[PDB]
Amino acid sequence: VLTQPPSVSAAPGQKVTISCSGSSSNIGDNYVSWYQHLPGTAPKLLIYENTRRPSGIPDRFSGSKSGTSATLAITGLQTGDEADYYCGTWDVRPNRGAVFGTGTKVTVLGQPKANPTVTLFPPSSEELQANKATLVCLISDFYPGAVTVAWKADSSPVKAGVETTTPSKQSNNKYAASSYLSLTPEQWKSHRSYSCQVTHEGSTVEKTVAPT
Amino acid sequence: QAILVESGGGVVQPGRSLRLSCAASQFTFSGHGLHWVRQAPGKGLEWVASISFAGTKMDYADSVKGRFAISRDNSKNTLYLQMNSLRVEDTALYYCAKDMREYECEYWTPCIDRRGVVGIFDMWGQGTMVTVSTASTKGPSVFPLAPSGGTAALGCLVKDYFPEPVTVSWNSGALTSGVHTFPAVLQSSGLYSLSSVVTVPSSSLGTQTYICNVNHKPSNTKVDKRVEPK
Repeated sequence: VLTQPPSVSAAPGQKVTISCSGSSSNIGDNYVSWYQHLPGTAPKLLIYENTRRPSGIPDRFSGSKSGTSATLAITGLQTGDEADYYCGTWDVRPNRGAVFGTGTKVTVLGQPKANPTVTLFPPSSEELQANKATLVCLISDFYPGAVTVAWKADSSPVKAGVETTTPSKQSNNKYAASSYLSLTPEQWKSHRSYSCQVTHEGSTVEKTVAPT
Repeated sequence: QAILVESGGGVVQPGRSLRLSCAASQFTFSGHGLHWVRQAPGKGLEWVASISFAGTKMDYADSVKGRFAISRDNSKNTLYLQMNSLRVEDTALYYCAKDMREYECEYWTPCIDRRGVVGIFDMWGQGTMVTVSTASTKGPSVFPLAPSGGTAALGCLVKDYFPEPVTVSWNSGALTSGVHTFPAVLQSSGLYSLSSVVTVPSSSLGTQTYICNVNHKPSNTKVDKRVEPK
């Protein structure tokens, strides 16, 4: 098990570092590779044998290792570096295969922060008539593309029946996201208020709805 | 230079079998070991199996042990993954990957050189998607998301369809400004849902018609739902 932090961010031109910490069985006497992965494309080898690069990956990427904790470093950060990065080791020594990091999403802060606009739709009459109830929280026009959502029913936190999407880029290059709360018509009717709370860059925007 | 192209992916029920194939090109296939790796939706890479250049050593993750079998056919420069007794948790995008080290057979009687893989995935394919679910093909129910400076948001909820994908347009594609169609979520029910939203002039409401055009090829359905202020 190779553990990495979930995310790292920096402005263009700056340097970031991603650490891969592991035990002494996997890492310790085995080499470490690094892989870049852009969502719509094939994963790509960045580094192998701790520090070696398979060119033409530029020297802006560099790897190191500290006994049992590998580190990828990226200098001169550019837009095209936005991807998921994974470390990986091969321990068929013997009979145990490869392991991958968890791993880490790299964000490049290429525009000023934008606060999210929150739109919460209650269940439509047409949906209740179909014996279902779904609250839809739509979030738009925010940057960077990372948010957490918290739902409440009569001021009490709700986790059950919750589904959320990972922020997607709008046509204006800001991000949007969506979250759903699935209830039965009885549940929807048996509470006085429901709320969708979006946290973006340490600040919260909240919308509430209620039956009529 | 090197090229790897996976095929054989689709939607299947748990307990059934499915064979994936990977067509390798533009490198000496017989000289390299190869790997399968998978990524479940919204998660990290997970190694599934490996095979040495001579096909003599086979390694598997314990999660697929006894269920999956990796093999190769140098005559066809093809790598295989036989997946039996499939489980919902096997749902993922499966990538074919070449191993960096090149070998020449040194032991014969055909080659059964035992030199294993180094484990550096130096070339990857785009992958093939495998979806294991108990659900059956089902078109969406489309529910309106009604509105109510000088702007209002409205949309449509496309709910309980299977499998992906659905496509969404507004007013037969004449409305393309401010439209955003979100990625799908997978409910515990095993059915997908998504939403599409558009922001329009609040002034035009009650006079301007907005239609959500939903298409789901797998169930051969076209839905045109009206979204009004109510």
